[PDB]
Amino acid sequence: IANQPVVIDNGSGVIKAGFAGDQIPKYCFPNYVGRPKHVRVMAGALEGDIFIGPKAEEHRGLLSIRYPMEHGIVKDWNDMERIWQYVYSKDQLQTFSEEHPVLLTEAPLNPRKNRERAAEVFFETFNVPALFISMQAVLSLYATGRTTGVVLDSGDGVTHAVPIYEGFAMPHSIMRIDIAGRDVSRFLRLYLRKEGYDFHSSSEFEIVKAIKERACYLSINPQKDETLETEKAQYYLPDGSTIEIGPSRFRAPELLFRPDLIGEESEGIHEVLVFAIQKSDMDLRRTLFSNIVLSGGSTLFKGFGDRLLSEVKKLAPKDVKIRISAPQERLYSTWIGGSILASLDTFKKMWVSKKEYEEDGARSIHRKTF
Amino acid sequence: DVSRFLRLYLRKEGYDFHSSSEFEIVKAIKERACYLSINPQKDETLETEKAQYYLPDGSTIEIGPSRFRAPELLFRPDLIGEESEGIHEVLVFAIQKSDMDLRRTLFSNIVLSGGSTLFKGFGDRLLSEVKKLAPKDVKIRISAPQERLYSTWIGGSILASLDTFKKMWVSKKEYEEDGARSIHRKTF
Amino acid sequence: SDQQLDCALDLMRRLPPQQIEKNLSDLIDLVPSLCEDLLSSVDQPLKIARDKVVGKDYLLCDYNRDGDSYRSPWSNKYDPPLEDGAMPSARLRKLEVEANNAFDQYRDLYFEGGVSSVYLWDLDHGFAGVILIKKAGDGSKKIKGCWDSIHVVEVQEKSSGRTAHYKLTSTVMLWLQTNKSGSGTMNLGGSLTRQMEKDETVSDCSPHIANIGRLVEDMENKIRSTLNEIYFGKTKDIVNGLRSVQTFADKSKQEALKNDLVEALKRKQ
Amino acid sequence: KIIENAENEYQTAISENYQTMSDTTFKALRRQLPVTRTKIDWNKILSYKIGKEMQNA
Ligand SMILES: Nc1ncnc2c1ncn2[C@@H]1O[C@H](COP(=O)(O)OP(=O)(O)O)[C@@H](O)[C@H]1O
Repeated sequence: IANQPVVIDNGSGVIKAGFAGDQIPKYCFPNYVGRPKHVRVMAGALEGDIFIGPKAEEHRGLLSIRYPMEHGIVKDWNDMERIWQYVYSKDQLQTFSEEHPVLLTEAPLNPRKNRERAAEVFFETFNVPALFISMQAVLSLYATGRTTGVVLDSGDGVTHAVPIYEGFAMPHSIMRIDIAGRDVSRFLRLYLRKEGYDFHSSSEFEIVKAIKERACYLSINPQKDETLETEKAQYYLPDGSTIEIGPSRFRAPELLFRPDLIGEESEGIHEVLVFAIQKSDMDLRRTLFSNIVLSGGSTLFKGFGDRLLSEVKKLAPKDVKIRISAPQERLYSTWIGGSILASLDTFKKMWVSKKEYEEDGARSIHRKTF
Repeated sequence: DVSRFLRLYLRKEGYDFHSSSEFEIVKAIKERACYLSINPQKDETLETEKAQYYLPDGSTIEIGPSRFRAPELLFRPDLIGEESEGIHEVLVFAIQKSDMDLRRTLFSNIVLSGGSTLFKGFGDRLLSEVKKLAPKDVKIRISAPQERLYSTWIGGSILASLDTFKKMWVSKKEYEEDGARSIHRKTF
Repeated sequence: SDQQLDCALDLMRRLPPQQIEKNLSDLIDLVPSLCEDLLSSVDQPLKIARDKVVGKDYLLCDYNRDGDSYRSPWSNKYDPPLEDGAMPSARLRKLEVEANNAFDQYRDLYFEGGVSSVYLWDLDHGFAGVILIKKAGDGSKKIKGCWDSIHVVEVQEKSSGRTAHYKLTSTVMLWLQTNKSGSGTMNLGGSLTRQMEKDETVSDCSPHIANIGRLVEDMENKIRSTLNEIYFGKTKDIVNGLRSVQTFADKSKQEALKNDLVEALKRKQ
Repeated sequence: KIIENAENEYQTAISENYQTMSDTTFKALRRQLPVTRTKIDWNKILSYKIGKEMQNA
């Protein structure tokens, strides 16, 4: 069909949607469904029990927040289907799903049953012409314009590192860990409660995320800043009330390098990057250390690169060149790559048509998916 | 919160206790007359006897359905409007957070404490609620000591009696030297 | 015979790790002149002895051995008995037994059973020692395994500043057997050796045992992760390299589409 | 076809054993953390060992 393919980046934090060829995602909204907790008494009050995107952000206080996706895995499908209906609605893209093909960008090492169930939605519920699922890491390098390189994509839901050689992703060298941005936000809330600031409500947890995003830096030396008495840095809440954040600024983000803080038996983000390179063949290890690409929202912490670069050099072999490159638009890397892939004529052969799905079934996605 | 939550029902029934001195009578009423219904809706639908309570002055108040509707807050925080988990969810959720090897032992060894556990039928209501939230085919043994209120103090008496206690506490001299650090070092 | 010693050590690396005791004995009988070098150089499984004085099982090292007799760290006695009196100090006996108590709780938490023995000897600069940890899999349980670890530590105590230099060498030897009906009888052996050097602050708040304790567990964690991820991963990759379940004909179809993409990417420049 | 099925199940079972060993046998010999899911506090153990022996008796 002549119609441009729609790129849908189903992220845990924010979903990035737009047409192939577009330089930036036109339609980016938070990935959760807000339902009103308060009772409607007056006539002429706000209509609907479902609010998505800017309508939910404006009247957030009325709503109870519930994210359908956890660690990049759709927990509630009923809500996820309604969000994709919102992606096509008059507020977002405003187009028929039957007219435009779809390009999905999922995390690596996900269950097969999820892709199978996701495919059912776009072929049965939506009569989509063709669906192709692609890796986030491979597209991230396509956006950067590099064929060989390591993509350390620390998202809100999941953190993974994929070493990719001349476009190809080595499936044995992929390392994936559940600990991500949302776990640091939970850890900050726990530490602020010990300081004596309570944020019990799901709406108030969004303020805790806003506090982290605005005022949170990663210390170069953790034990130095941990021991030293910290300046009580005040933050102004939406209502007007002032809270002293103080040491919680740098102690919260440490979770990424020390997973035992929350109590998870996993490797640190700096260990994941180095191990992923070391698993690769001797010839490529020096090039993978030379070409390191940062991605994901959880790398946006102040002084993240300085701390990570120090840890990589300590874990990495002696006399190895460690060059870590950060694109300014870290968040948009996955989507931009998808737009580039979708614009190619080779993409027509790559995706699975509706007719092909009906004949073979789930097999058609597994055969043609990379 | 149960005493303040009961006060809300007494005012709606037509019994006012505005004063801080009067709230202590509501607290005494709460401790005296409150039952945890095994089936909430069944006792809500049935017409109560409206049992009378004698106030200090001599006046009688008819508590009625407010008796068992007030203490429900512990199991349903939605009633006061706080978006928290119920007391029965806290117990099961706290065990489910622990490692697989201990969960079975933790379900086997459950100890009830605190003053708000003294409500009549707390054990039978909690056990039923735990069954709904708990995993299938798990044995649940909830142990409630007769001296629930004094369990924390009696523990302190035993710990203090142990010779190790001489090493455990912080001396006045150690506090003067290290300061706030002293109690943080020999506590944590 | 220096060339035979190299050949003997190089062979032992390739021979099965369970047959090291029998295979080492044969090499010693062929070249008995290099018996001391072969025994010292080649890593051997840890022997266990029962101390009848304290009633505790202790692991045997080279340091506690005075001639033929081995010293038990709990009793501080040589079996068979000797009157040499090689105990370096009385303060060492207090620190050594306290150290054993520290790593006795450690093994009960992490390993849950087994044996741990801490041997300290004093030196002119600062005390050194070895920490032996051994954990055996349950016989009745289908799963069979054997954990061996040797943590050699040398502490160089500075005159002023109280910032001793901690030199740790760790040699781990792991046996694994999986008797799953699906696979058959899988046996995956391995051995790793690493070294770490740090300069921790020594005090009443931060004693020698606390400074060493953190370094010992940190090395075990790195080795545990590296073995399970890097070495056990590479092993799986080679097995999948030998045979494929998917037909190559079907693989070449996907490769042709991937190759066509790569050409279309290099094309559009 | 009998060879194909038997060798496919054998290779599949070896792949399953790698995941199984990480979760069972390998962790069973040495845990990543104690049952408490915390790192050992060496300063606390030196004083606590004495306190816990009398408090747990
Ligand atoms: N400036 C910032 N500093 C620190 N963390 C940030 C910042 N901006 C966003 N984040 C974190 O990153 C998350 C966004 O992750 P995102 O890039 O949307 O992941 P995904 O790959 O799942 O789409 C936010 O929810 C927040 O936790």
